[PDB]
Amino acid sequence: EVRDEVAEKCQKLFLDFLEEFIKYLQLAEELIRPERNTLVVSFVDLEQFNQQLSTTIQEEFYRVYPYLCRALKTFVKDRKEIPLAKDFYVAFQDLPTRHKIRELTSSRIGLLTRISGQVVRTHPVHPELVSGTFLCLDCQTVIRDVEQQFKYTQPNICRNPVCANRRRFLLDTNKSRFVDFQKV
Amino acid sequence: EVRDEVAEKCQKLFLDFLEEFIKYLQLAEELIRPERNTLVVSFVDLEQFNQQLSTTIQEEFYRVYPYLCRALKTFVKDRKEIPLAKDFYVAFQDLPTRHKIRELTSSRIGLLTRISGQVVRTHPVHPELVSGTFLCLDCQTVIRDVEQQFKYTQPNICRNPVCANRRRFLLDTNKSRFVDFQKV
Amino acid sequence: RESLVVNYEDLAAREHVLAYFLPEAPAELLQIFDEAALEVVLAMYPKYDRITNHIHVRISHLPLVEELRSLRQLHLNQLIRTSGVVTSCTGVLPQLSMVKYNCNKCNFVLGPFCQSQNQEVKPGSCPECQSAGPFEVNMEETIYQNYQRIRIQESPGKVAAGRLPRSKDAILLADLVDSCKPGDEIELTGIYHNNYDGSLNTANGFPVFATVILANHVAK
Ligand SMILES: [Zn+2]
Ligand SMILES: [Zn+2]
Ligand SMILES: [Zn+2]
Repeated sequence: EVRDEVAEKCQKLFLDFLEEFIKYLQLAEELIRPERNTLVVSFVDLEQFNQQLSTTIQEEFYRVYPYLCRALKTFVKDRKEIPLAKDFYVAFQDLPTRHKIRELTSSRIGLLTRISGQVVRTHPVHPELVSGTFLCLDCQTVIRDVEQQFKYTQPNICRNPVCANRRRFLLDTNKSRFVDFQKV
Repeated sequence: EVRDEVAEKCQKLFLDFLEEFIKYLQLAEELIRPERNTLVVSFVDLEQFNQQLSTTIQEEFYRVYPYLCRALKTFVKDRKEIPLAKDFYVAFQDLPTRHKIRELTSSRIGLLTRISGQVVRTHPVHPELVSGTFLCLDCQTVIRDVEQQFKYTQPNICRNPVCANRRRFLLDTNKSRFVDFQKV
Repeated sequence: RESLVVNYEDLAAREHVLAYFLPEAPAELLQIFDEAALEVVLAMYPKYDRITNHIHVRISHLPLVEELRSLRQLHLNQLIRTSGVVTSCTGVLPQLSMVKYNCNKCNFVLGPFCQSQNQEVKPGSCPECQSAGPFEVNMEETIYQNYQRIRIQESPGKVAAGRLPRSKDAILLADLVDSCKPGDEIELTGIYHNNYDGSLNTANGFPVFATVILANHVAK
């Protein structure tokens, strides 16, 4: 398979940061409860620990963040016994810079930004799909772990070389993966 | 379920005959070899052991014989370790009466007869189906242990109440049951 | 009557494993308990085979569960208990149960099919003429059930300042119909459900699911 160098280095350095600079062990201790999923990490600690790592994460937030999630999962799994079904997420607070709403441009897509605003409306909470599992209606093959991103995406093609089905699938909600969701 | 009284009594009495009147234990000892499937039993021993049982078997040969096969299977299984895949059969030799070919009538269908004749032709040997296993092509249900009798018989109806399929099935030859066959 | 009431406290005191399994597997356990209650009752009296062929079991008391705000992904397909205020009712509706279908090529009557709450019943083929359809419902020989739908809103007195009350939908069946008036305050024991056709948003927008509560008891 093909691997990503930057993702691997970011994983290693973020594991080093979580293990060396410990408040985050104490927060992972709280992370056992079923109502907690997110770890909150101060960004000034990242700046002090490694300027290179901080710059890489800021310039590569979207690409790196899912791998930091896996590193956090491995950390909490090593420290405590938690079922593999649960997921975990990372958060950052103390950014030293601000950007106005109109200053947001297409060049900043995918990086980490901080803005200010006023709330006007909040929608109710709903569950959402993250990674789905589908069953092919022709050859009965099971396709697992299809990433949804930001739309209801079916598998690109049936994994059976002879079938080549791209239009008829069933969704098995029991095997699927969910996350809470709200719009503001 | 519904049971048959005569079949049960015949099973019990034939097990008694095999256990009490022992040549047949010595023959079951030979029955271990993979090239042997049939037990040969003398009918005069049946006549001496129980006239009632002999008369019942003669008047009910077709109905009783498969159950005598099961009794023989249980006997050999108790006496020795043989895989459940193998089948076993019963044979009879010393009938005291003969019937001419033209004397065979519709009243004798299903009973045990003995005739004389001259061989004219023999066909080659082939495998044959006994009990099949089928897969429904609509609802993918598996139907097992369908008796073939003397024709290629599909399942009467799909066992799923909602499906009700009677025309489209696949045959899985791997799970099926075979027996050797020759015509003369 | 057709309904029986059981307390979770006594059930836990007598048989702990059933009480432990109750919250995380409500439908099948309720079906088994209904079968057991029907067997016991029919043992007590033999005439109900003429009167009522089924008896429902309802849980009365429970450890109080969180309000409408806290219901999230963790509570899906579980047993919950809520309190709220009724705002609307749909009336009484005849839902299908044990449906008989008439074939449209011949006139054969297909046997009864149990109507599950998740998906519609689609018969495969006519057992005699082997046709694939179409089929219609035999109105005269079908059996019907009572169905009602309710919207529940948080009590305005318990809402913290600075946020708004939130609402959820519930469904009442059989003897539970018309047991509440709009504007009243009720408490329900129910099942937090997703597995019903049409819950997934597909036409446009994010993959968002809609949740529904299926109730089995009412406490004023
Ligand atoms: Zn396929
Ligand atoms: Zn079928
Ligand atoms: Zn028809």
